[PDB]
Amino acid sequence: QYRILGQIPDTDIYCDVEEYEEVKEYPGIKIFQANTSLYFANSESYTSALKKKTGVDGSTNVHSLILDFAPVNFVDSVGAKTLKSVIKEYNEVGVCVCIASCSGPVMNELTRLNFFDNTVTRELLFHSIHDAVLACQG
Ligand code: NA
Ligand SMILES: [Zn+2]
Repeated sequence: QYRILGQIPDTDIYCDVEEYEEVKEYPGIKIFQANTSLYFANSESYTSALKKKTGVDGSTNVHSLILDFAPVNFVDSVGAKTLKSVIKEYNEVGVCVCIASCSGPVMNELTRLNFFDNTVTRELLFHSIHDAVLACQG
């Protein structure tokens, strides 16, 4: 259900770190992946799993979270609420939250839900996990 991703060397391919020893994460960056939806039924699991699987217990030097939305087909009002809080709360404790591969329909659903404001902007969105890493690295 929830996974942390790492890079296959010399590629643009990201796989589960706990299923492929060959992949390596980037220092200070955690890449978190969920499934088809972020909506009312699983937004609580998502935030919980995001805190746990990443280990940002304010106990490590993780400065950036990348959310892999490639699998996400559907978002609803609660899902959007939750995601927005995730971003603002991680921001408050020094963690940049960026989103990879958010499809046009999801972006559209997010905008209808007034997800984007001066704080949460579309500049947090990237075409790929790759582009996101580059950005989070500065
Ligand atoms: Na793989
Ligand atoms: Zn970033």
